[PDB]
Amino acid sequence: GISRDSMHKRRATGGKQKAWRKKRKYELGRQPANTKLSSNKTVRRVRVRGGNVKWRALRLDTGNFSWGSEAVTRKTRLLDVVYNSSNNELVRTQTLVKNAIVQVDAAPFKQWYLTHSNNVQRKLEKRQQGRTLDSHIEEQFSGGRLLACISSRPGQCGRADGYILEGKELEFYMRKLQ
Amino acid sequence: ARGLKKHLKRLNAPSHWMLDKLGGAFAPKPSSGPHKARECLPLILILRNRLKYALTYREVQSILMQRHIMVDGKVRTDKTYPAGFMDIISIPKTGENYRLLYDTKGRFRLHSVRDEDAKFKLCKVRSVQFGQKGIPYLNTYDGRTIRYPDPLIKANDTIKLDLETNKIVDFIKFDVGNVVMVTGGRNTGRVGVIKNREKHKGTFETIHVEDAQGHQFATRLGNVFTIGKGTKPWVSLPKGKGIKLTIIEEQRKRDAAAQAA
Amino acid sequence: MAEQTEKSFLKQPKVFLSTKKADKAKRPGKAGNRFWKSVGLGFKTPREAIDGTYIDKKCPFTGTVAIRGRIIAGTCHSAKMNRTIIVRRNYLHFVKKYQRYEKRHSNIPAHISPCFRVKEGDHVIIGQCRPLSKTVRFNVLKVVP
RNA sequence: GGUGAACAGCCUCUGGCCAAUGGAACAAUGUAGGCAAGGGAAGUCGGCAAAACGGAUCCGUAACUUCGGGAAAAGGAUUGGCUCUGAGGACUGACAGUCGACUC
RNA sequence: CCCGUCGCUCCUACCGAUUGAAUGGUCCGGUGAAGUGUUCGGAUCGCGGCGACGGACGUCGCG
RNA sequence: CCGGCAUCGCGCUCCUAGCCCGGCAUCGUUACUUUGAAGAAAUUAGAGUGCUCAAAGCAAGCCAUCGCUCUGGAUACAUUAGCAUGGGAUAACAUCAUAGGA
RNA sequence: UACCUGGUUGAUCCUGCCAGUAGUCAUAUGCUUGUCUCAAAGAUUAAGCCAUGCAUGUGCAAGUAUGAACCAAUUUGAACUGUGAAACUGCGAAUGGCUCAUUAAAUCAGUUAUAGUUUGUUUGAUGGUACGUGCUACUCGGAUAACCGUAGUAAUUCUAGAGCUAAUACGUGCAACAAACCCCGACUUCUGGGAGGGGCGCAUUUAUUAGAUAAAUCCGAUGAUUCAUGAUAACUCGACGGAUCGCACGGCCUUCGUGCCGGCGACGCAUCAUUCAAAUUUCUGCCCUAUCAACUUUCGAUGGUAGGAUAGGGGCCUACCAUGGUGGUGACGGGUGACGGAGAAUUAGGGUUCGAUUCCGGAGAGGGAGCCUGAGAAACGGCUAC
Ligand SMILES: [Mg+2]
Ligand SMILES: [Mg+2]
Ligand SMILES: [Mg+2]
Ligand SMILES: [Mg+2]
Ligand SMILES: [Mg+2]
Ligand SMILES: [Mg+2]
Ligand SMILES: [Mg+2]
Ligand SMILES: [Mg+2]
Ligand SMILES: [Mg+2]
Ligand SMILES: [Mg+2]
Ligand SMILES: [Mg+2]
Ligand SMILES: [Mg+2]
Ligand SMILES: [Mg+2]
Ligand SMILES: [Mg+2]
Ligand SMILES: [Mg+2]
Ligand SMILES: [Mg+2]
Ligand SMILES: [Mg+2]
Ligand SMILES: [Mg+2]
Ligand SMILES: [Mg+2]
Ligand SMILES: [Mg+2]
Ligand SMILES: [Mg+2]
Ligand SMILES: [Mg+2]
Ligand SMILES: [Mg+2]
Ligand SMILES: [Mg+2]
Ligand SMILES: [Mg+2]
Repeated sequence: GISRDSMHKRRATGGKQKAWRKKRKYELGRQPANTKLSSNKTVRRVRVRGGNVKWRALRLDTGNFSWGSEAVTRKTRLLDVVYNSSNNELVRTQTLVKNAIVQVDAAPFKQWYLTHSNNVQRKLEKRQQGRTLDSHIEEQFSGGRLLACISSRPGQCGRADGYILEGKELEFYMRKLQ
Repeated sequence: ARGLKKHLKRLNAPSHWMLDKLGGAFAPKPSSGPHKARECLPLILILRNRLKYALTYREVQSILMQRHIMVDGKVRTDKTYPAGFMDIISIPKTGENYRLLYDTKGRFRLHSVRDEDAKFKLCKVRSVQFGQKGIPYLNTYDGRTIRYPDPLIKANDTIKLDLETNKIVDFIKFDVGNVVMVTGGRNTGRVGVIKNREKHKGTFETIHVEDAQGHQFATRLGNVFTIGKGTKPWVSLPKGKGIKLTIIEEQRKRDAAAQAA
Repeated sequence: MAEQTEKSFLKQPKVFLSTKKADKAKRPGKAGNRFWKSVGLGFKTPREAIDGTYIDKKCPFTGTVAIRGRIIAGTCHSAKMNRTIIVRRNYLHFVKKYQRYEKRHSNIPAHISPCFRVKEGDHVIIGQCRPLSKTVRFNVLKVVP
C-alpha cells in the first residue's frame, strides 16, 4: 500500500532510480482521517509499530481549549471552522486538522471570568486591579464565540485541542477573516 | 533480515574468546544482559573452556541446573549469561571466588579471591540524572540503576557497590592522578595513572596513561575505568600488574626461565 | 509584520507573545522574549539572529534544529533558492597507479538562515543536522565573504 | 435581438407577405429525404452513391525535406447544469474608499 | 621480380522493394481482479427493563 | 640525536599554573610528513609448539609422564576517506595601501 | 631465479609480431593409477521444471484434567490423589539453510549521526486513589474445546447441528494514607488571616509557568536543547494499577476454630534505564562506453510555508508559492556472460586479472501486487488476487 520510501523518486540530478527492493512494512503510510466537525462523535484506534495504539478522530464535536493570557483551560464545543492555512477546501468541508482556525462556545470562559463579601471581596478587589481585556477579545464575547486555533493532531491522538487567539495572532487572522 | 539474529558462527565470535576455528560451526551467542556482548564472557566459556569442570555444552547445562554457580551475588541458570568486567563468579560448593579482569593481552581472566573481596564490585557511572518526581538516580555501565546517590557522584566516576546491601558504599571521582585499567582497544588491561586529559568539543576525549615503569599510552575516555584513588588500587590486579611489554621482553623472560630450566 | 508573509501567521513554538506578565530581563523564550540558542562547537550567534524578527523553524540559532555529526567548509556555488544554497567542496583524489592527484568535487545542499547573507563564491562553513528536505542535511554557520 | 469566432446555419422584432388552381384518396412505378438485424466492398470497370470524421481545450506527432515544411500528420483524453474559489483592473483622496464591463 | 580487369570455385561482410518477420523491454491511454481504509446497512445475539403482563409477546436497554 | 635557552622571541584573566617563573587556548585556510587512537574474524606475514615428518592444527609439556603442577592461545600489514598529536622544508588558494590598520 | 629461444635475409644489423618456454584455491577432457592424511563438488547454459520423503514445534513441582486410560488401589467422610495421552491456553516458527535474478553511489566498505525513532526478551530500578460525598478496599459472569453423539460432501488438519465441563483464554468488578499543593468558599474579623466542607494515582492531549549569576544568598546535564525534571489548568468515552500457581511447613491463640502470622519462589501488567537489534543517516570511494551533450520540471523535478501520514526526519504525500537541481571534475543514457566487501591467481618492484560459493552486508523465493497476525514479516515450508 501507501509507502514513504524515496525509491519512486528521481535522483537529485534528475535521473531515474531503478527498483532494487520490494516495499517494506516498516515504511508504510496510511490514508488520512480528514476529521469532521459533527456531533456524531467517533474516534477509532489504530494498531501501530511496537504494539502501540493511535487514535483516528473521524468526527469530533467538543474540544479542550486554553486561554493563555488568563492561564485558564476549559472544555467547550466546536462551532465551525473558519480558516485553514493549507487549503480553502478544508474550510468548506469543515475538516479539523492542526493549525485550523475555529470559533468556539465561549460559555465556559465567560463564567470563569464572572468569578475570579468580606472574605471573597477582599480578593475580588485584589483582582480587578490588573484587568486589561483587549476590546478584541471583549467583542467576541458579545458575539458569543471565540476565535481559536487547533494545536493537537486529531487524526493522530483523537482530540481537538487548542488555544484562544490573542494579540498579534488573533489580529492577523481577523484581518484575513474579514 | 526480518528480525533478530539468534546464531553466532564461530569465525564471527569476539577474538578474545580464543575459540578454535575447527571446533564447530557455531559459537555461544551471548544472551541479552548487563554487558554489551562484545565486551563480555558468557558462562559456557568460563566453565567448559577455562575451568574444564565440563567437557560438553550439555555438561555445563547440568551444572547450572544444580545451581552451583552464582554471578554478581545472584544465582544464574542461563547458559550464555554475559558476564563482564568486574563481575564476581563464585561457586560455594567448591568455595571459590573470581573477579573478571583483563590480561595485558586483553583477555578475560578469572582472578581467584577471598570472600571479603566478593562482597563488593566496582562500577563506573554512565550518567546521573533526575527521574520520576525528581528522584535522582544514576546509570552504570553494568546496566544497574541506583537511586539516591551522593550528590558528588558525577558522570564517568567509579563506585564501590556492596552486593549485600546493594547501595553505594564508596566512590572515586574520576580525575587526574588515579590508577586506571583500560577495557578496550589494543591497550586493554594496561594499568597506569592519568597524566592528562585533553577534550575536544563535539568528539571523544583522550586519556593519557603511563605504566608504573615509564611506558606511556593513550586511549579514549570510553575504555577507561578507575580502580583506586591515587596510585594504589582498590582491587587485586591480575597475574601481571597491568604492565604491557614488547615482544622481545617476553622472549627474554622464557629463555631467562629457560636458563634456570 | 514583515515576517508574516504567508497563509499562516508565523511564530516560534512555546514563545507566548500575549503574556500577562513580561520581563525583558528573563531567559530567551520567556516572558515574550525571542528565543535564541547557543549552537556550540565554538560558533557565535550573530547579532541579527539574536535581535532578529524573522521566523525560521530551520535556523540553527532560533529554530528547532540541532547541529551534530560533521562540519564541512566549502564555497557557495549558487544562492538562487529560498533559504538554501549549494556549496561546492573541492578536494584532491589520489590516483594510486600513477602516484598523482586529480581534482574531484562534491555539491552539498545546505540550509541558510535569514541571519546570514551569501553571494556567489563566498566561504561558508556548514554543519550537519537532521534531513531538512529531500537533499538538505547541512546548515550554514559562518559566511566569510 | 439571441446562440456563436462569425454578414455561417437556426429562432425572433421593424417592414413585407401567405402570390404559386382547388377537392378526394394514399396502388404500382418514379422523384426528393430517412432507417435497417448479422456480415462489411463479397457489389462494380472502378467504393459511384452513402456512411464514417468534424468545434474547442490539454497532450502527443514519423518518413522525407529545397530546413521554409510535412502538421490540423498519426495517436489519445476532456466537454451539461448547479454551487463556489483564485487571478487579471480604473479613479479618488505597500493605504482607504467607490466603481467596473469582461476572460482564464 | 611484378600490377590490374576478366573467366571458374569457395568463404565473410555490405546495400536492398518487401508499411519484411520474431522476441524482450519502456511511455501513454482504455478496462480493471483482490486487499486496505471510509459510508450507509443490520441478517441474528447479548440485562432477555417495562407493561410488574400470561416458555409465549410488543413497547427496549444500549452494546 | 635532543631538550632546555639568550640575540633586537605581539599578550594573556580563565585548565595544566615554579622554589617573581617555563610550558595559553579563538581575531587566514590546506596539502605534505611524524606519532597515536579506533580499526571483525578467517586469509597474508610472523613467534611458540616433534600432529612420527609435511600440508595442518592451537595445542600441549613436565611431573613420582601418581589425587596435580605449569601454562599457552603472541605480534605485524591494512591504499584512500574520517579523528587526534608535533614539525612547518616544499607547494597551493585567499590577502596593506581610499589606512575602514595596530 | 629482476632470464629468454625459433621464424622475414645470399649473408648483416634493426623494427615487429607469430611460435615456443612456467603457473592457476581453473574448468572440461583423455590415458593411467598401490598406500596415508586432507577436502571442492548442478555457480557458469535454464532465478528452467518437479514424482516421492524429510527439513518446526513445544510441558514444567510451579495456567487448565472426574471429560476417556495407567499405576497405587478407599477405613467408601475427601481424593482424580502420583504419573499422564488428547485438548484449550502461552511462546516459537521473522533465526538458520539455499541462491545471486534484478541491482553501477545503488547494494557495499571504512567512517558518522539519531537532540529525528521503534525495540518481545535479558539485567536493574520503579509501581498507592479503580472510587468513598478520597474522613484507609465496596462481589464473584456464561460458554467453549478434548469428550458424548447426529450428519452432509467423491473429496482433504473439508464442514454443520445438539449435550457436558475448566482458565494465567474472554468480560467484569473492591481498591493504600497526611491528601502533599491548588481552586471555590458558610461564617469568623478586616485578614498578610482563621476558616466549616466540595473538587486532585499513573497514563493521555493541549496550554501556562519554573529549571537560577558577572567581579566591588544561584542549586542536575550537554560541544549545543523551550533539556532532564517540577508546578498549575483542565481533556480522555484509559492500554494500566494481581479474583493466578508451587512446594515447605512452623512461631504462637484472639473465639484456642488449616485459627493471627509471615517466608522463598513460578507467571503476569506498567514507566525509566540496559541489552539483543533494526530503521533511516554524514563524508569519501566502483568496471567499459561520447557512433550517449545535455538531463529533470504540466502529473514532484529543486526549494519555501501549513498540514496529512509514519515509529520517527524528509516532496514521503497533499494545497498554495517560487524557479530551481545535475552536467568535459562526463550529468543523462547504453553495456555488463555485473550483488558489494573480507579476499584470490600471478607476482623484483610497480602491476594485470579474478571474486556465484562456507565470514560480514544486501536481495529473492515461478512473475507482479496487496495483506493478516505479531515486539519483529509486505513472511511465501502464511494468506488474497491476477
Ligand atoms: Mg544465547
Ligand atoms: Mg458572444
Ligand atoms: Mg448571423
Ligand atoms: Mg446493416
Ligand atoms: Mg470492391
Ligand atoms: Mg471485387
Ligand atoms: Mg463479381
Ligand atoms: Mg476488376
Ligand atoms: Mg463519393
Ligand atoms: Mg502525410
Ligand atoms: Mg586531511
Ligand atoms: Mg617484469
Ligand atoms: Mg623482406
Ligand atoms: Mg632461407
Ligand atoms: Mg603465446
Ligand atoms: Mg536468513
Ligand atoms: Mg524487568
Ligand atoms: Mg515543504
Ligand atoms: Mg512538515
Ligand atoms: Mg546478474
Ligand atoms: Mg550467474
Ligand atoms: Mg524453479
Ligand atoms: Mg524475504
Ligand atoms: Mg510474498
Ligand atoms: Mg520449499
